[PDB]
Amino acid sequence: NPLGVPSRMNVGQILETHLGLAAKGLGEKINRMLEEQRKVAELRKFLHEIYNEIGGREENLDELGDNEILALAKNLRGGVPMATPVFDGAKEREIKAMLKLADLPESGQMRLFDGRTGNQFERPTTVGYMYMLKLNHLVDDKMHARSTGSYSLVTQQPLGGKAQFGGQRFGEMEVWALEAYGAAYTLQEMLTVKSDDVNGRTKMYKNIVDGDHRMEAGMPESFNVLIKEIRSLGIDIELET
Amino acid sequence: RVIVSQLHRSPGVFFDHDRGKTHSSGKLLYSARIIPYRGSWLDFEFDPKDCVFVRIDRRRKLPASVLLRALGYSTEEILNAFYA
Amino acid sequence: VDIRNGKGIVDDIDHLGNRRVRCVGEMAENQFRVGLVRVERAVKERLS
Amino acid sequence: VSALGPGGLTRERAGFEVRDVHPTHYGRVCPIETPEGPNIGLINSLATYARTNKYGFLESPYRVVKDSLVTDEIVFLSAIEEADHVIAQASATLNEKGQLVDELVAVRHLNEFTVKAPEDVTLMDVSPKQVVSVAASLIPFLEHDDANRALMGSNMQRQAVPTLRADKPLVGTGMERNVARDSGVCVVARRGG
Amino acid sequence: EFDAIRIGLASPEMIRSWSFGEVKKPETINYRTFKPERDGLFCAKIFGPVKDYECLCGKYKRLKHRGVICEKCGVEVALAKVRRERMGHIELASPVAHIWFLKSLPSRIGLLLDMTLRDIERVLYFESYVVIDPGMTTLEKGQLLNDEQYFEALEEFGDDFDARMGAEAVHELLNAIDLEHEIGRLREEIPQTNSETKIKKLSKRLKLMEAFQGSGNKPEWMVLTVLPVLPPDLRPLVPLDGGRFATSDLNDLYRRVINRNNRLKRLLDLAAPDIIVRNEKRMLQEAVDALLDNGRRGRAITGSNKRPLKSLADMIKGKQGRFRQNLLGKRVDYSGRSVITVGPTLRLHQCGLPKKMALELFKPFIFGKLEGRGMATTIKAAKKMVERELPEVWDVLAEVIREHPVLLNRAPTLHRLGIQAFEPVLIEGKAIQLHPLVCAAYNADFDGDQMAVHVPLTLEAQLEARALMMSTNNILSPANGEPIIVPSQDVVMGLYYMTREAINAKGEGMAFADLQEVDRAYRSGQASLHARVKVRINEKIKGEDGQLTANTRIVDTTVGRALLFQVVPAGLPFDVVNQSMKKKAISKLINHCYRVVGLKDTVIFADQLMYTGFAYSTISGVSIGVNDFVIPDEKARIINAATDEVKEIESQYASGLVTQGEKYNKVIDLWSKANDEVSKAMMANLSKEKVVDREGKEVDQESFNSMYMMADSGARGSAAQIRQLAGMRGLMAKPDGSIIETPITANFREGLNVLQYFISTHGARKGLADTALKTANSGYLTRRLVDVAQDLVVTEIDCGTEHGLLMSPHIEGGDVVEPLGERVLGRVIARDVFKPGSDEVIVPAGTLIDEKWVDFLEVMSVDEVVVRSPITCETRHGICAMCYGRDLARGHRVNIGEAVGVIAAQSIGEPGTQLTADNVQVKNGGTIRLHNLKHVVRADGALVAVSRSGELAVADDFGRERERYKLPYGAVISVKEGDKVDPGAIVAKWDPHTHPIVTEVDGTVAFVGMEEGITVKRQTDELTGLTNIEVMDPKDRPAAGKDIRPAVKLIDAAGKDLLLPGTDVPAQYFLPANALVNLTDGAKVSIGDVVARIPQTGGLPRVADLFEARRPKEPSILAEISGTISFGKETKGKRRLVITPNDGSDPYEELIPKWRHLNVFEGEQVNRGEVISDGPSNPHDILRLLGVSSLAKYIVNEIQDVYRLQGVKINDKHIETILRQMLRKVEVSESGDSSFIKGDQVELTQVLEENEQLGTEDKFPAKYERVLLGITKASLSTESFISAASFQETTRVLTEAAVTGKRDFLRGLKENVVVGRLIPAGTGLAYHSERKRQRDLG
Amino acid sequence: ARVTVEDCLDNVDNRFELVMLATKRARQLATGGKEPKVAWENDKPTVVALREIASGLVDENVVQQED
DNA sequence: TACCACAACGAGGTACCTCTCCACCAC
DNA sequence: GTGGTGGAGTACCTCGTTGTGGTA
RNA sequence: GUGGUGGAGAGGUA
Ligand SMILES: [Mg+2]
Repeated sequence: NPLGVPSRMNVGQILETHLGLAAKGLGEKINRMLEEQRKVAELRKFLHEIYNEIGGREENLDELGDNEILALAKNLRGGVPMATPVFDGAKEREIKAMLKLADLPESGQMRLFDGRTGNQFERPTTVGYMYMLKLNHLVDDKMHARSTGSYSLVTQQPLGGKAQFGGQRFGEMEVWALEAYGAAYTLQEMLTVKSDDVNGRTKMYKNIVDGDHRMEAGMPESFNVLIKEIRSLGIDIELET
Repeated sequence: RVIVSQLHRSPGVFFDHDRGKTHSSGKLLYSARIIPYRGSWLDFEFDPKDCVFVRIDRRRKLPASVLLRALGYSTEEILNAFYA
Repeated sequence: VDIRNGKGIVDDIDHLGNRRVRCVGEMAENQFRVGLVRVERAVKERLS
Repeated sequence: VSALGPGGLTRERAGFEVRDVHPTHYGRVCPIETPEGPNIGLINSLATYARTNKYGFLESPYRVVKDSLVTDEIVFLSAIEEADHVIAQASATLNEKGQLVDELVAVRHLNEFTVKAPEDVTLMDVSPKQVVSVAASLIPFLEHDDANRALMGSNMQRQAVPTLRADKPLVGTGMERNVARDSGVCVVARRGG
Repeated sequence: EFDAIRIGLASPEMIRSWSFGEVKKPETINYRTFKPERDGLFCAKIFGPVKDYECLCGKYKRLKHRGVICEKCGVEVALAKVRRERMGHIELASPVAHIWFLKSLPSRIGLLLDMTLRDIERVLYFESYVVIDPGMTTLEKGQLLNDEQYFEALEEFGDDFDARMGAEAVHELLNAIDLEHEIGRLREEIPQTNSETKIKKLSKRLKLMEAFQGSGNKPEWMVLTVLPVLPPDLRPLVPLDGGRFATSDLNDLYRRVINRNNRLKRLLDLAAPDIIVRNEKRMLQEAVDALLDNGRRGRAITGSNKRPLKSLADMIKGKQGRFRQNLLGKRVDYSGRSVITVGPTLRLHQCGLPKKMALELFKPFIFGKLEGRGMATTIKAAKKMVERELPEVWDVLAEVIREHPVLLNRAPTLHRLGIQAFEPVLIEGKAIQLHPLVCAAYNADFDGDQMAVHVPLTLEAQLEARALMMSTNNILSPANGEPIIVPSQDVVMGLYYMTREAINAKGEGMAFADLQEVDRAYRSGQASLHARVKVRINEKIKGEDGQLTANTRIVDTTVGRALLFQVVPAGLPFDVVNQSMKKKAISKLINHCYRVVGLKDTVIFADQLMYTGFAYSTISGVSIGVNDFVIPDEKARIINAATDEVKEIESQYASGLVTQGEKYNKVIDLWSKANDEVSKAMMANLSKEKVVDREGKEVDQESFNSMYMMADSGARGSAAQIRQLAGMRGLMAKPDGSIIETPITANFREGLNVLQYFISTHGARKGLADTALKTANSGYLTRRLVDVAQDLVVTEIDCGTEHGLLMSPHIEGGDVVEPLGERVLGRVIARDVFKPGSDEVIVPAGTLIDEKWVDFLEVMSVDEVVVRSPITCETRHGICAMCYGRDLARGHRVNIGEAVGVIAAQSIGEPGTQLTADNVQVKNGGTIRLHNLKHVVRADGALVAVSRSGELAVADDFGRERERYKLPYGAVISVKEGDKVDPGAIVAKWDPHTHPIVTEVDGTVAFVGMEEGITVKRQTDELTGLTNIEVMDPKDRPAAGKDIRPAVKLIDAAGKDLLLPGTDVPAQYFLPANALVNLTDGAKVSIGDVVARIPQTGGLPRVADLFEARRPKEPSILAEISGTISFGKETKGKRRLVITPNDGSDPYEELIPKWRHLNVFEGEQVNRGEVISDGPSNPHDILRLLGVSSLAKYIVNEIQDVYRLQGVKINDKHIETILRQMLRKVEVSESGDSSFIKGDQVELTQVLEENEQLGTEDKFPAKYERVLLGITKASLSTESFISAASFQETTRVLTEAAVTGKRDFLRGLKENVVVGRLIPAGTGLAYHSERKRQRDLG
Repeated sequence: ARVTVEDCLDNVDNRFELVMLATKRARQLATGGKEPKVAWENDKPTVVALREIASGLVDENVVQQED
């Protein structure tokens, strides 16, 4: 999405894409003179032309033609690896000169063709080769899902780990968001019978498999746990019935 | 496993004059801290009413005169050495 | 008293000079020293 | 290089001073490679040319420059000793004999940034990359990306996954050879043969 | 059922009633013998059976008798779960003091015993005795003494003087308290002394005694003789693989205390030495302390682990500190999560769903359906097919999914839109497909966000989701009626690109009979997407309700807009799409369509519009390349000019002519000006960067640079970001906040030097570091807000009160900040609305203001209206539906049962993350009007206004004040009231620069006491800069001149004594130091002469400070009562300026210490509401003096200033609702039915006053003062203790409940939450209503 | 069609009681004690109940009498 | 005797994922 | 394995209330 | 007629 560029002010994507397009163009080009069975002299002189252009320095004529240049061309056929330092790196005009050397459109943009309608997009677009990575955040270890399972012995509530087949915690902000809606039956349901009701979970299982959704309310055991510990704190707790 | 290099405060003396609302006034040329590589940290507080308080790391504010006397300097010899 | 009286300037903890980076050797030696003093007090209690 | 742990500030004593970059971090601690989140700035990374001192402080490399000529000698300097010297940026006009031809050259006298005259400079940096981290040195065109995106780019670079058949990046920073050798994953010739 | 949860103290008798045993063995289950031990921490004799329905020897394995207790197997056979309810006690060798009632900030026992906690701490550790039954002896009950004194007292007295030591002494004190006698003595003593502190202490003593007596609580229960034990299941020890066991901390604490109790008993029965026995008593006291709580005194530690032991208070606090995870968090079954994925082929009401998550979640539904239709007979077969996933199971899975709404929420839910319901659609994958329009509400980008899913089970819950939580239902933000399901970046880009115009494009100027013709031409490719064309169109207009008028009209438009209009529903004019269609325009169009056409058609339009925007953004080849960033050619010249100028300035500074500080400001000003010039030039270059030829002459037009559409369309980016991208980046700021004196001349396309990157790193790290702390602060603030306002719910339908808030457009400054109509939208009126000519009822009564009504008000010249507010709506326990305006998420009025408090709190707290003078110069041409102006015309008619209160309003030709200005004291104004003043005129020519002392009287004054050196000094400046006499300072004066104060006796020109109106004394104001008396003594001064001249944050912290109403360090010193002011007596150090009101002279006027500068002028009008000395504005004194509505207005304006600074828009309804929650309590002055002074709910006061009116006496009615409470303070002072218990201070609030014996009727939201009952609000309102009906009525 | 949860919400002007009556109607459907006076379009009891109330053919009197 | 410096208590964001690692003694 | 259990090493936030012993 | 997770530490994601 090009729209992600202007907000997050990182132009490196665009410059990298242009330079990678140039690199792939050069790789394809040398691939074609390699397929054209060009003599080593043509390859050597073209490579020197590449390496005399702007920066760094060439070292050819110290490499044996048939061995070193041919091995280098065979390796480079997939695209010339550019080396740009962090701040002593490639200038824009250098990329432009390389692009025009790569016989690619100067502005680094071309009009593309839609792959379904076949209609050319009216404005030329930026294409090129960008070094894309894949992070250790695959969904295969992210997709957890729980219907029912073991619960904590103290409070009969689902455990919290995808490893433990746990259920997400409806945090205190979530309940605020629920009560912001007038939805209270679902709030009471998720609070009592979906979690922390020994005599409610079994019976709503019965109801669901019977196709009824009645959901007798019940009384959470976590609250009675609080009651028991407060009583153990030497504080009299009771309900007026 | 790898051990990550810890970046910490180098032991020694450090002088602070950070302005704070503690004095409820303009500013105070605040205390100084001596930090040992191992041991207790001595702090030399500066009272808002132009006074110097000295305390151990886990001790309440005490006047520097106590430390000066404990060091053996006379109540007048220390004054003659420091104030004049 | 010089700093309070205007002579000199206060220190700045921002300077990386006022900070220092340890390395595995330093804390290894520190742990070794701690274990050493424990063994030493044990020996002194025994080898008395 | 981290600041937590024993004898170190906890995440509940964050404040701002420890979590902020200062001019003294130049060339010693990478100012942009640090995890975004609860521990930001607390846990940083050393510069590419970072160097602990005999006393455990950080030293950074610089080339001593004579008023005109840039002497090829190289010295490692700590933050406290950088006070007197006026340090010039590693990139500047040169007369092809070591003479800085620029009239007003950007410098830092006492950790403040301004321009100065070549007759006034005393030290000038080794490489521009001596400021950023190793991961920070690996992003091409880093000069064209904002600091936040640089930080995130380094962070995700830290979390890449080796593919089935790795392919060298067509665009690189030249540091890939150095880091590849320095990591032990590559079989290296102990003796020539 | 049940109700009315109670709180009380533990009576050892009823403790034993609770207990099922007396645990005597500290050890627990035997590892070697897998069994618990008799009298152990898990003894079956006490707690119950290990395995259900079994006895110790297994004598009764049968399940027939479920209650019998076997003979050899004494522990009764019973159900296994009973181990959770059964509790036991420990019999202590000695009574021990409870820590909470001792270590809470007010020491309960010390308060009951009327002396400090130092003494009880001494006695609790057997350090000092205390006299018991002093009788007729020199000793007294309160006396405490040491060992030598104890022996001497025993020798001299012998008997009738019993000295005790320890917690048992405290216990013997407690039952010897004579609560009735003590309460009577305290009541008698309370009025005897008029000292404030002592009467406060006596009041607290009386409060405690009354609470104990009414509660029936016995204070002797405070020091417990026995204590309960936690049931074993709640303190379980779990073993791990390899023979490892993991025991809870409570078990260790119990083992410790039991060990120490056994030690006590066995050393006691042999009469151990007294020192040893008291030492053991002390360690047992410390051990039980450490058990019942930790960290308060000793900070007990576990073995070989630095983590402190987690005592009971840590359990009652729950996880996450005080926000009880088990009680409120409560992880929920039938839940899952995954990463998001944008589904553009999704209708708004539907969302994607992975197959496996669907089959896992709905598994019981699958089982039910499979058994029903018959392919499942046993459930084992059903599990077999679901695990193998036959093609059959997909059919039933799709069927159950078909009409079952699913519930979705993101991780940080900041408002109810953070969690929404959808109708799931099965997809093949592992990611959750999401509707792109809803991402804005969720604030969820697809950069890796994980999205949590839930499913509602009951028909009730599914209907609640579909009818109330469906994404279609919630379109407008609850914070403000602005829509929230709005086109985001890409669809906005597509729409904006479609709605452009090219000067010379293919097919321009040719006409179309219908939109379909336009589509046919464009899809054929023979017509440009954007070319000026004509087309006759069929627009259906709803100008009059009930008849949708259709008309055809030929219109000059572009092709793209014509194509777009086919999507628009049939209730809007086509002209609403003929413009460029930017993001704000799109938002306005959506909001307009919703209020006009409806909701179903509105969402249809939204989906169609998204589809079109996506499609034509895909068609558009919009892309970003390095050539798009255009650097203006003039940038180099501007930079060179700036460099030359700064080099010249640096040379000037080096020469020494320029100082460093001035140079820094000059160079930063130069750089800022250069940056602004560069940005302006580059923006002008980019915007108009388009030259095209239209049949001959070349012309210019709007740019089509891709980044230019990205900026201008508002899809993504900002002008500041363009400035950094294609322009010089400006100044960066040092960590100290100082701007670096050297800027970044380069942009991002140019690349940056290492130094410039280093400084940008300073800035970026500043922002990133501040981000996390801002989020934490916002979270704390919103939690406090939702907790303080959770209970408030729309309960009544119409209070009918005729009080409102006189509410006007935000005019601050010379420009209109907020239009009046926008402020009043969605509200209801509080009185008649009148034409500028009176008696013309425009809007009669509390009629809801709508779009028609706001347009009507705009049609008239309405400027000020009074609207009903929740600060009004005196209804008890709730809020009426009128005084709260229209619902925000609904175009309709609110409905009874809507938790507006929670909605308000979420709305106010959601945007927390986004946070962080001489004369009067008229702006425009308008009629001049004066407001609150009190001044007498000068000799020449200058009309200098020494009055502090006064403002200038420039009324428009219509009559409304387009701008207002505040007139300072001593302001000379060209008074032409009603005469239109040209724009930019300086009508008033104030120039204080000093505190001028006006002279409303005339004549030759007599500066008496003006001693040259002792009171005054004729000190003249250089070059004859002044011919005056400067008054001598009270300290710099002579010893006798220190008391000498100059006094200009008011004499006329001939010698006639002049006196101020109202009060007989002359206007002979004293001439203090630093005054300027340039008028010659004895010179006749005209009216208004200046006698003496005396020369004179933001973000989350600011809003939090406002919501706590904290007192600033030096608040503005305000007037008490209007009248004649006086001068302050600096001799005492506090300026005592007495007030002499003309109607009645009330001398009471406090003395302001001179440490703070006071700008008040003596002998002036006091102006009760006005300010005496400047400073920040305190809230409480506005409440107690200025009133309520004034305070609400000030608070609302102060908060909305901060919010409008960041551009975030919020309706004032929410802040006003919070304000209502603040002011729920009132303080009484003279009750006649309650305590003299008490902060009690205004509902209580209203009920008591109403009862007493038609009651015992008319004089029993109470006079009370309204009191303001901060949110954290107010929430802790709720009637229901449970809510405060779950908020903070759980120890403190629990102790208050215990000592007060509080009973909580669960009549709030959070209480019904924690107990698991239905919400009192929402759909549970009917259930609560019927419950109250059946309970109260029999 | 779909649930007319907007227009029907205006008729009762509550959007809560609507849910209440809807729940009772859907329970009547599930228990089989009544017939859908709206012709089924192959969907579950909740949505047919919403259609029944939206079309205005069932209300508190109708629900009580059918009970 | 009403301010006042000083000390202590009490708060300081949600949700999720990964890893390792868990009282000593002692006849 | 089954009873039995006490201190040298550590101190490095940041407000905001709230209660307290000191002085004017 | 029966169904199996505490705490700490570190790192990471949004
Ligand atoms: Mg994200």
